[PDB]
This record gives sequence, structure tokens and C-alpha cells, in this order.
Amino acid sequence: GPGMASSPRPKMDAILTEAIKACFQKSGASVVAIRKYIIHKYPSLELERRGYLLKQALKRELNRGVIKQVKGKGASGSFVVVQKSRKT
Repeated sequence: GPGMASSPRPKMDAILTEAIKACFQKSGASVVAIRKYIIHKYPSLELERRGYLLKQALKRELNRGVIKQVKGKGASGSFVVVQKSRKT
């Protein structure tokens, strides 16, 4: 585009979003799940292992409401609670 020196948008956010949404139900999503994922799935685990990016994201949900809330409770897609408890 019009302007050299540029960096793409982050993706790790969705990579883990898939884990909580897709995994939490199929395999379950916990602090270890995200950690072991960075460790086993990626090399970045060195820095990430400090549960900085992943734990903050995974735990931010848990710390917010036990990661049992994907969407809002009204204006959003109705009362939603992950795949394990994806209400209607």
C-alpha cells in the first residue's frame, strides 16, 4: 500500500479464541491448555510461558466470569456460555 514499513494485524487472539470456543468443549480450556498449547503448538512459548499473552487472555475470561461467557446477554447473541454451555 501507500507507505513502506508496515506490520500485519495480530492473529494469536483468534488462535486462542478458537481454543476456548472450539477446544473448551471438545477438549476443555484451562490455564494449562493454553500454556501447553504455546509450548507444544508454538515456539513463542518462551516468552508466552509467563502466561502473559495467553494466561491473560484465557484467565481474563475466567477472571471475568469463569470463561463461561462468549457473547452478551441481550443485544448480543442472547445468553451465551461457551460451547460447553452455549445457551440459546
